[PDB]
Amino acid sequence: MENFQKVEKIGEGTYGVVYKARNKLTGEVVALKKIPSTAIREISLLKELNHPNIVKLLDVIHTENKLYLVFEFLHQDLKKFMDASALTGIPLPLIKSYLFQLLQGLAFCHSHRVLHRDLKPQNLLINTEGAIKLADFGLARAFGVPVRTYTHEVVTLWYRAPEILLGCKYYSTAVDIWSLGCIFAEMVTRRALFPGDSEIDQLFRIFRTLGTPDEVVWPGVTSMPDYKPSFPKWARQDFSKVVPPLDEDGRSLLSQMLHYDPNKRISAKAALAHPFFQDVTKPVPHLRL
Ligand SMILES: NC(=O)c1ccc(C(=O)Nc2cc(C3CC3)[nH]n2)cc1
Repeated sequence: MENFQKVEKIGEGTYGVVYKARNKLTGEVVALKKIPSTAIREISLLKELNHPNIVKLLDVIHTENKLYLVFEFLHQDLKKFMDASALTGIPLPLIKSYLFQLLQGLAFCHSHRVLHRDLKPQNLLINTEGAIKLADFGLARAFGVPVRTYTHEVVTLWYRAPEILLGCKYYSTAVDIWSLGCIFAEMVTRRALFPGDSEIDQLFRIFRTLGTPDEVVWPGVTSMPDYKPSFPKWARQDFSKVVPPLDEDGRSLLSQMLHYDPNKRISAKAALAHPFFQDVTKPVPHLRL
């Protein structure tokens, strides 16, 4: 770590602090994340998982019981970009380009059987060129998803798939498609889709919009560990009310990304072929750094 000069603190992650820093040997500006043998091997497998829409893991440094991850640095995250674009909204062509690139990132990781498990706007990073990249891919399998961060901050439930909330222990790549669907809806409407503040509030917000799931829409739901027959039965809402002014192609794609049954939920690869992307382009965002 004597090879890095900290520039500034860029945030507090789930596992530890994130700094912007300079590598003295190469002159490289990086993001430094300050975090057991099983974690070392898993994190080392991530150094190989390279794609233009995945924040590059440059190095893993393990010294004096501390783990440091050295990543490619990007100048802004999607959460801050969405807040900065609150008054006007992010233009639809830019939302579509970001969704398309995020799906490419997911299709790549999922093809290598690597799940993210904790996608959220905070871990989507953007640059001046119009790229968007997924950060922290693979970290949840290495260290777990805790209730609170190292600073006691509450880990957000807003993008959590219903099978995780219902106690499925062996979840699939579909959990990342659900989280990305929630993010897509939030970019369009400028409001979080399901801003739960407890596990039951998160689940009941999903049920109030998509309908309480049953054996018809989700075979096996009633046998899930945390399912309770006493859950209230709410009716499903039309997407036309949920995500206006999203067009019919976008609403149909979103509906497939939010299917209750993870087996029915669209894959990233199939989502890339959706008619919503017929006119996709790569616009340049308005970024003042
Ligand atoms: N708006 C701003 O000043 C702003 C917001 C976010 C960032 C940011 O998190 N950057 C990062 C993080 C990373 C890898 C995952 C560790 N690479 N790059 C930097 C600057």
